[PDB]
Amino acid sequence: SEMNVNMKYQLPNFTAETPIQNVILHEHHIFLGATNYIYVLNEEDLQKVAEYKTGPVLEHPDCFPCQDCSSKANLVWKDNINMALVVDTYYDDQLISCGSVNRGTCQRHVADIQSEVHCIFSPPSQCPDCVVSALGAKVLSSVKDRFINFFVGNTINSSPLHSISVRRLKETKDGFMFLTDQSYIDVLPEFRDSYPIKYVHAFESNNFIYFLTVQRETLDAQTFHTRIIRFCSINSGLHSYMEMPLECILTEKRKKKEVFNILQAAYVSKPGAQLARQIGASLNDDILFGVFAQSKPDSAEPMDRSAMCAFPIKYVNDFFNKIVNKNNVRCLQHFYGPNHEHCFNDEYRTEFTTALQRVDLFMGQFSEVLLTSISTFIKGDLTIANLGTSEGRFMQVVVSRSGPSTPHVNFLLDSHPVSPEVIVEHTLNQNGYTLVITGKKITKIPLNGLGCRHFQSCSQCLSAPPFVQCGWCHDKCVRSEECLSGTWT
Amino acid sequence: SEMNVNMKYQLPNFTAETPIQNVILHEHHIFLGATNYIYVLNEEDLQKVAEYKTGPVLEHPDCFPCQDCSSKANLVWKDNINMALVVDTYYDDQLISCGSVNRGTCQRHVADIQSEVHCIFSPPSQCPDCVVSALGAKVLSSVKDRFINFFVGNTINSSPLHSISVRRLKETKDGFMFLTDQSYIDVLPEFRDSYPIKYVHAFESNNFIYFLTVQRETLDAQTFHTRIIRFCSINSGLHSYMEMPLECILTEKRKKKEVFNILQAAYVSKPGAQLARQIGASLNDDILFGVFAQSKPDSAEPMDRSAMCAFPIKYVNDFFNKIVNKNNVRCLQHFYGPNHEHCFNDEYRTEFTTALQRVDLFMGQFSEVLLTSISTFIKGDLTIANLGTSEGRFMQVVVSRSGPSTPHVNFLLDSHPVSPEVIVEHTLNQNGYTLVITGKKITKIPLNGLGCRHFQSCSQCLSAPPFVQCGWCHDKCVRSEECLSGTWT
Amino acid sequence: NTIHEFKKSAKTTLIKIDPALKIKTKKVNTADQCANRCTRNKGLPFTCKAFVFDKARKQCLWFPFNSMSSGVKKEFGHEFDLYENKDYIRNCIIGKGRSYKGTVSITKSGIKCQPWSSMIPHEHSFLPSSYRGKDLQENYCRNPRGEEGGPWCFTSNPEVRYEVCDIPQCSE
Amino acid sequence: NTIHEFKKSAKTTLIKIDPALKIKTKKVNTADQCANRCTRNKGLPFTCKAFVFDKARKQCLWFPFNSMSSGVKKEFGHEFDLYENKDYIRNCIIGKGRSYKGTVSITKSGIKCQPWSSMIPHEHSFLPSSYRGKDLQENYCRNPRGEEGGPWCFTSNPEVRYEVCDIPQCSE
Repeated sequence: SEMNVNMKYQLPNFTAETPIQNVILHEHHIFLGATNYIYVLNEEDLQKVAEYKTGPVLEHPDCFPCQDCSSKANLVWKDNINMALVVDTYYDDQLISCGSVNRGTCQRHVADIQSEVHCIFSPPSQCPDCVVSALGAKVLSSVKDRFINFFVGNTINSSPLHSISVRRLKETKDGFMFLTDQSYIDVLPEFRDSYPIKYVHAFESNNFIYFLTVQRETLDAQTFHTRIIRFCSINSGLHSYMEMPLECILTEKRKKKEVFNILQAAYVSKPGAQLARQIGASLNDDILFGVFAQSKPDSAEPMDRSAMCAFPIKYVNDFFNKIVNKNNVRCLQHFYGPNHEHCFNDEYRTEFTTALQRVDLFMGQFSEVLLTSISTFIKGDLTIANLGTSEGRFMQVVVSRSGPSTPHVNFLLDSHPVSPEVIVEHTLNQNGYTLVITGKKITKIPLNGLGCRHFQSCSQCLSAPPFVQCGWCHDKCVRSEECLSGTWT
Repeated sequence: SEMNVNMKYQLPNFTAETPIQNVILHEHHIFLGATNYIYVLNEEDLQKVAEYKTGPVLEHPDCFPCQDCSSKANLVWKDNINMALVVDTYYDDQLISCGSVNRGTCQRHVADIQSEVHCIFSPPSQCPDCVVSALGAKVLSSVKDRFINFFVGNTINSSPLHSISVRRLKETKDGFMFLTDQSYIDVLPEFRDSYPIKYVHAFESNNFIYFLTVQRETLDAQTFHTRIIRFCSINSGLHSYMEMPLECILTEKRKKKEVFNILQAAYVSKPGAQLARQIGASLNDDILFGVFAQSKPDSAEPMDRSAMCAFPIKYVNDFFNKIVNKNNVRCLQHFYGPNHEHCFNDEYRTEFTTALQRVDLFMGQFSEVLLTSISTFIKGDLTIANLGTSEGRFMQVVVSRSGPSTPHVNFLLDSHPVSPEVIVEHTLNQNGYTLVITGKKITKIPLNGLGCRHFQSCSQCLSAPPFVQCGWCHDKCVRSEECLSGTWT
Repeated sequence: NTIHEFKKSAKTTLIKIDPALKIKTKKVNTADQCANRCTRNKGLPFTCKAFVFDKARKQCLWFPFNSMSSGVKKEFGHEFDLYENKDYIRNCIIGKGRSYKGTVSITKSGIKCQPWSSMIPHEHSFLPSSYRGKDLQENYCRNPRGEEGGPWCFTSNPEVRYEVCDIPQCSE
Repeated sequence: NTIHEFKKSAKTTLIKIDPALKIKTKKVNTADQCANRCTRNKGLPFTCKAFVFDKARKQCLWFPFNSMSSGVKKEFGHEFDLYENKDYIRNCIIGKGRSYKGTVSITKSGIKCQPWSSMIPHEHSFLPSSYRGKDLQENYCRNPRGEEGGPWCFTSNPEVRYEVCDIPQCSE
């Protein structure tokens, strides 16, 4: 009557044996980091080609990380999870992975990608190559001044780690040297126990580094908060370091107010021309797209009420610059401490109060379900997003402020919740595909459509965007060529 | 019940045998010019002292004016009326009279004033000592540059006369020399028959000569008009010669409109402080006070509906200067003629259209009776006028915009209409007297009051101004000293 | 330079009879800065609706109120100059404009109205000192007589003494 | 320099549908002289209530009318700039101000209102291209929703998104 809610379509599909930590696209090869394993696949058909295992390692404190200790009859066998995956292309096309099992001992490998292994250790009071945290971290690298620069947010259990730091790899490719002490920022030991910090996304736009974090609204506030962090990109350290809170809220416009504090995931892109005006942003402009969840009272747990909303990068930059009163700017609580000497007054680190708000783009369409992963692309004028689900359902929606558009593509993928990590590829002629994680199975999904037969009313079929060029065959929504006679509306 | 309208009071009174053309005050002597006679009286008691007759002269064209022709057995005996009287004091205190009987042959006399006679003839195409007209003229003289300058408006029957001219007496005291041709202005012979001109008053203020005239609203307009004429005081001639119409009209203020075109008489003075503000004029400022009558349709006849209204001299000067649009200024019709060469463009003479209006000061108190003579004076703050009547009644009114004040003095003088010519004298201690003409009888009237017994109600007596300090003796308005007991309100 | 726009009562100030009202007082050089500040509510925590400038103290007093707000007392003071907001002066007429006090000062035909207190061209019975109830000031069209025509002014045109001004009535 | 006071509709002009209306047209350099002339009706035989300036012809068109006068057609023209009289803009609200269009552009507390078309700080559904019926322009407090509160604006204050502006109601 309305829509055949779930219909099962078989697509190019790869299944793994362990959950996937990471997915990367580079040069006709698909690089997946799964628990204990490093899979490499053909982009075309999801045929697995080669893999490098990192099986559950033995652990003994006496044994140093890089040199293997198979001679340890006395001690544990512990599983290895890849914290992060990176691909280097400015130098030889190679892959650098880091896992938590070896206290962030990254290893790099220079078709098969398991050709070689290089254990990144540079042997001392502080550890400059204990890179990634174990319980929580985010990594992103980009070529900076011909050296790939690595941005690493870190979570600590209070059990040498820094909350956030930037390190650079020596041309010898052996380890990382912290240029400055302000290249890292640390939480005080007293508060290291409390005030948990988690990272969700990182990227760069317009010569600035942005991280996205969720952590307590204030020290000893017993309440959580979503903030963005921006700072310049200088190899020496974090100089123009600033953060501010973010809020996504929908309410009646003139004067039903609900707020979604907790962020889940995000994606950076360029807009569609129709919506570029819908938000008063230039078509060239880059925009962040965020998916947020509300919290249970004083909890990091996300209830199943989710939303998304967009952010012009210029808008956030301006809010950094001038739009907020200079009085509300406060000291960085968890760095300097409330009883700070410099509080009463390159060098300074700043903390902001009055959060930038944006309204819901789906007017509360998902105040009933929880949302996990996001991806953005354009089709002519139009812009379309591919959403993720806590349940695991997948769907695609034409994003536009001009009314809410029904999901032109919708079904239920595997049992696992949709993982946040996605990679969308656009090839010429507006054909492309999404690479999406669900537990230990990848899925590659076409952009142009997934079978127009999912429609259950003539009006329903009429809402399908013209890029599908699929219509109503007088009793059911199938396209013109498969409409025998011309009675195809 | 209300007021004993007429009560007959006997005052210092002089009676003459012929109508009085002129009345003059100078140096404790009262100079009256009557038909055929020149009376001189004591100022104190109206006791006639001496007189010089000018009896009805014989007329023969062959006989020149000045030399008497008692040898004329062939010819008429015609009455002599003094056109004007003037008193000279800058030179020896002497009296210069002019009558119409001798074609304006003025004669001057250097207690008695008949001491000497000097016939003013200076023997030629134009007559420079045919001074005054016969049927109508106005004369006023003032010491200008140590020579008494004579301003003479003239009426002509179209039967050497000029409409207006200024002449000066030679130190020899023999005749007058016209310095310039523009010292006179003439009506064209074609229109000399029509377009009658009459003069009512002349004076000077602030280095400017003002005449007041009544004459046709325009050439061949078959309608009359009141205008003032102003020009500089230069012995050479009439240079800054201009005229403009005057109108006195009362109507409801916001948006009963009746207009009194015809002027009758006027008086120049300074105001009272209370009314100085009532008109927005400084106390020092000089003000003209005009009495006007309406006309019968296309007539010089005044109907018995009269009014008065005041004019700040600065106001008229400003209207001359700037307040009127330069477009409405028109050529002098009766001088240059409509078909004038200089019309399409010291030297020029000007004529104005949009009349200056002033509202009635008595809000139509006399839309039933006709008014003849006027005089103005002050009593402390207050200002008071002494009116004249076509019937001959006399009255005095406290002039003020703050409501209409009832006539504190009123009665009926002799049968003759009140003549326009008056002389008020103010002596210290606010005692003074008016010298007023009625036919052939003069009357001298005190300023302070004329018998408080003319009141017929307690309210009526209360309106009497305090300068009288006369009140209500509990049954009738008599002052305190003649109120036996203290029951005097 | 909106100071010219706001309406000026010279030698006049206001005192609040209600405690709740808050006045923003600050010394400056000229009333020009008072006008600029009240114009955009510079540092003003309220809806600035008038201000009194004192030359002796050279001090602005800003108000979320003005004369027509209830509970305000008019005080004659030579050192005080009161200024009211035109945009807080109702510029449409209620009835015959009997209470209207806006600054439209041109005839319906489009002629410049003459000053009330002045008598050139036309003298008249209506004067500010005499008529203090209606509070005409220089040229603002009024109907102190409450004439049907509405607020009128005596035209500066010599030819025409008077004319009713043109206001848009609050015709709901 | 009252030109700043009058309300400007850019790229806009008016055409009279009624024959009786008379337009005073004259070429000058800038609309500044148009504004000065219409301000005091310089040589204007009528009650100047608007004027359209044309840059191409550099010509003023003065009108005893404006947009809100009946029988007038709104025309988009890039070379035409329409200017309306504030003193001919009713500055008190009829009901909920549903038709009010005056230029009071400050919150009731006294804060500067943000531009409608702009989205900083706050994005919103209400846009001029979308909402052409109510005809908000830059910052003039409006109630296109007809909210009870009356005309409101989205505050430029980051902390507070929106606030209802303060107007004196035409409370007879």
